Amino acid sequence: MVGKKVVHHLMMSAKDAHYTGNLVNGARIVNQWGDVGTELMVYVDGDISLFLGYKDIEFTAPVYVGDFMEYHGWIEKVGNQSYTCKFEAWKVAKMVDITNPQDTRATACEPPVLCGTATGSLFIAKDNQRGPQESSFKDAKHP
Amino acid sequence: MVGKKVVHHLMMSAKDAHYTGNLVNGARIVNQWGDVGTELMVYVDGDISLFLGYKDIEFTAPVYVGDFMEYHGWIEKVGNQSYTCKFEAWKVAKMVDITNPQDTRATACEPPVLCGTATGSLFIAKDNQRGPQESSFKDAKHP
Amino acid sequence: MVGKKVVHHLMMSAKDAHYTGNLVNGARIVNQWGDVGTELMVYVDGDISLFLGYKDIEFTAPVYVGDFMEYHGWIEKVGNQSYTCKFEAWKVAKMVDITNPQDTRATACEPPVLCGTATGSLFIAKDNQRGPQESSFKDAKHP
Amino acid sequence: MVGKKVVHHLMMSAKDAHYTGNLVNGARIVNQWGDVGTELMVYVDGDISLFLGYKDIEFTAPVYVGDFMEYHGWIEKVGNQSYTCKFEAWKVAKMVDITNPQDTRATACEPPVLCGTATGSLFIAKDNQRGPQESSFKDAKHP
Amino acid sequence: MVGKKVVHHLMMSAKDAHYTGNLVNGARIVNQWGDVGTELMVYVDGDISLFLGYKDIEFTAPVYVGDFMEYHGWIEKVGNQSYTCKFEAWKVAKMVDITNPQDTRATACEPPVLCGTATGSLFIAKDNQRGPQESSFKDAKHP
Amino acid sequence: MVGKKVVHHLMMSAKDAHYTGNLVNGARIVNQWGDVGTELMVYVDGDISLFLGYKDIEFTAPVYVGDFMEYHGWIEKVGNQSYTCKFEAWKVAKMVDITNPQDTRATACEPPVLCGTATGSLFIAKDNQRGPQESSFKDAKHP
Ligand SMILES: [Zn+2]
Ligand SMILES: [Zn+2]
Ligand SMILES: [Zn+2]
Ligand SMILES: [Zn+2]
Ligand SMILES: [Zn+2]
Ligand SMILES: [Zn+2]
Repeated sequence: MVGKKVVHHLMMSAKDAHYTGNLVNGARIVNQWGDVGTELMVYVDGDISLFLGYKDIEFTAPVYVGDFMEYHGWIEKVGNQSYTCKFEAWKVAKMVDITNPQDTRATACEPPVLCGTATGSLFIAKDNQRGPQESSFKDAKHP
Repeated sequence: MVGKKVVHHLMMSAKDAHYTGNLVNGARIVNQWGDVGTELMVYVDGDISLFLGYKDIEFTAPVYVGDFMEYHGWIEKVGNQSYTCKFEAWKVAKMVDITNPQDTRATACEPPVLCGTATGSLFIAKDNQRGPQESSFKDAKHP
Repeated sequence: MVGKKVVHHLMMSAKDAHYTGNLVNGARIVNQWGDVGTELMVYVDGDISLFLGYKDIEFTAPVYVGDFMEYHGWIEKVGNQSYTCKFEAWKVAKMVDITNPQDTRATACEPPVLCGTATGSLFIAKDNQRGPQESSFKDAKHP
Repeated sequence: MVGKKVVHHLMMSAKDAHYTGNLVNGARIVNQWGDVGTELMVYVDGDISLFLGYKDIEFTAPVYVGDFMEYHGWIEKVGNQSYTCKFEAWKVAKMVDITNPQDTRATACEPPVLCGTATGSLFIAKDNQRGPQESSFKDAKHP
Repeated sequence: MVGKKVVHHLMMSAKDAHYTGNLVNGARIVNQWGDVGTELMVYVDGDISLFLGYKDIEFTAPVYVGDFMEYHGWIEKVGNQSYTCKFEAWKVAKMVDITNPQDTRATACEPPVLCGTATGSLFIAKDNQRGPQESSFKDAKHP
Repeated sequence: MVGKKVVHHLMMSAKDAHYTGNLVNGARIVNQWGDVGTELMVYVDGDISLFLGYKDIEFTAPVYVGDFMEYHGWIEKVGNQSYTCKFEAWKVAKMVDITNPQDTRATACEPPVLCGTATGSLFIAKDNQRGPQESSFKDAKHP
C-alpha cells in the first residue's frame, strides 16, 4: 500500500434504487469507486486525474435501499503516469425485510458483508503531477 | 457519548451544486446528517427512526463541487423514546481554484475545515425499539 | 414581518422518497426552506446570500410520495448583515393509502397539516447588499 | 374556470440545468405542469389521473439556473372522463448575470415574465371518479 | 423527411418513477424528445437550438419502471429559422408484473407499443446557423 | 454473437456532469452498460438478471456535457447460468467548445469516437430462466 486507505461511507436511499424490488445497480458501486480513486489521486499528486479502466470488477452480494455501505480504496503501485488501485465495497447495516415497505426494522452487518472488489487504474499526465498533498502520501515515489 | 461515532464520507460532485458558482447548499449537509442519525438509530434500537428536529444548526464554511466531506454524528443521550445526537461536517479535500473550470488541481485540507455543527433529536416509538444491534451500543441504557 | 411572505408549492414525487415505505426525509423540507430564504434575500437586498444556520427546526408530521406541500417563509428582522427568518411547511393534498401502490385515490388536506417549523438566519456581506428589489420590501430598513 | 387556480412555485437550482450555459430545458416546465394538473385532478375528482396530451405548448422565454418560477394551472372544462386544463409558467426572480458564475447579484421580475403556456387534458376513468375533494371545486359538474 | 431519423433508446429505472405505483410521468417522454430535437438541430445546422413549442402531444400508453423505451424524431420541414419536427415514443420491453416488486420476470414488446406522438418546433437564429454537420443532412435546404 | 446487438442512445445533459469542467465520470458509461446488459438478459431468458462483474473496462476518450452517446452490447456466450457480454461506448455528437458556456455550436462525430469497451457477465438462476423472449434470440442455446 502507498499512503492510507480511503474509506467512503454513506446510505443507499430510495433514490439509489435502480431496478424493481428496491434493488440498487452494481454501477452505483463503480460510481463510488470513481470518487474514492479521485480522492487518492488528489492526495498522491494533487490532481483529480482521469480514470483509465478496471480489471476484475466482481459484484458479490446484492445491495438494496436502506443498506449502509462502505467503499474502500488504496494505491497499490505508483507508475510514471498511471496509478494502480484496489477497491472494495462492504455492507455495514441493512433493513430486516425489504419486501415489506412498512417494516422499519433494521440491523447491523457485523461482520460486514463483502459486496464488491475491483482493480482500477487512474492517470495523471506528467505535467499535471504536483507531488503529495496529504501527509500519509509523503513517501510516494515514482519508478 | 453512547456507542461509537458514525462517520459518513463522500465527494461533492457537480450534481451536488445548488446555487450558481458551483456552490453546494447547506441543506446538503442536513441531508447527510439525517442519514448519519438513521445509522445511529439502527445501531442503538434496531429501527430507522423518525427525525424530530434540530437545534443550533450552524453552517461555518462554504462547500463547493469537488470538496470531499465527512459527516460525523454520535448519540449524546438516550431518552425513553427520543435520542439526542450531535453532528459535525468537515472538509478534507477540495479543488484549488473553483473559479477556473478547466483547472484540475486539488489538494487536501490538513487540518480539516469545519463546515457545520448541529444538535438533533430522533424518535423511535417504544413498541418499535428492539435493543442494540451493533456491539459498541451494547450498554445503551434508557432512563 | 418585513416584506411579503414567500410561498413555495410543489409535489413530492417518487423521486423525493428517501427511506423505505415511500417516506420523504425531513431534510427535503430544509432544502426547500433554503430556496425560500434565498428568494427573500433576493427581494430584500439583491443577492442570493449565504445561509448561516437554524434554530428550533421541528418536524411535526411525516411526508410521503404524492403529498402536495407548501413552504412559507418571511423575514422577521433585518440586521446589519444577518437576516432572521421564520419558516413553515404545510401539507395540502395526499394519497389516501400510501401502503397500496396501485391505489390512485388522493384527497385534499383542508385544513392543511403542519409538517414543520423553523427559525433561520441568512447573511449578505455589507458590500454585496443592493437594497430592495421587490416592491413589498421597499421599506426594509437596517438598524 | 372550474374551481381555483393552482400555483406551484419553486427555484431552478443548478440541478435543473440541462444544456450548457446554465440553461434549463423546456421540458422542465412540462414536468411541473404535469404535477399542477395532478393537483387539479385530486381536487376535482379525488384521483391522481392520467395525463392524455397537450395542445399549443409555447415556450416564450429562456429559463436559467437561479430563476424563481411559478406554474399556474386551472380547469377550463369538466368532461365525462376528460378534463381540459390551461397552464402558464412565469419567472418572478433571476440572477443578474448568468454568464459570471461568481456574480451573486439577483433581482425580481416585476412584472413577471411569461415563459410558457399550454392547453392539456387529463383523464379519470368513470369508475375512479370520487367527486370534489377541495371546497372550491364543490360545484364541479359533468355534462 | 429531411435527413435521417434520430432514435434514442434507454431504460426506465426506479429513478424515472414519478407517481405512486412505479408509474413514469408523461413529461419524461417530453424530456427525451427535447434531446432528440437537439440532436436533429446539431445535425441540420450545427447549433443546439432553442425549443419553441409543441402541437398535438398525445400520450397513448402508460410507462412504468423497467420499461425499455425508444424515442424517434425527424425533421419534417426546414424553415428560415424554425424547424418542424415529428416525434414518437415506443415501448420495446417491460416487466411482466409491476405490481409484484419481487417478480424479476420481463419480456419484449414485439411488436413495440406506441406510447406517444408529437409535433414540435425548434429555432436557430439565422446568425447561429452553420449548415449541415452530418452527411445525411447535406441536402438540407431552406426556403 | 448470440441474438442482436442492443444499442442505447441518449444525450449527456448538465445533470450528467460529475467533475468540474463539465466532465462526465466513466461510471456513467458503466451505468448504461448495466441497462444494456439487462435488456439482453430480458431477451435471451426473460429475467432482468443480476450483474456478476466485468473484465477489461477501458475508458478511451473523455465525455462532456452535450455529448451524444451510444452504448452497444451483445451476448458473446450463453453459459448454463452466466452470460458473457461485450460492450462499447461511442460519441456521435458534441459541443464545439465546452470551455465557453455561452457557445451553442455543436457538431457530429463522423466517424464516431470510441469512448469505452468492456467484457461483462450477467447471471440468471436456472429456475428463473424462461427461454428467449425476442425473435432474434430464438436460437439461443445453452451448453
Ligand atoms: Zn508524484
Ligand atoms: Zn433501547
Ligand atoms: Zn438593505
Ligand atoms: Zn366528478
Ligand atoms: Zn441551414
Ligand atoms: Zn435459456
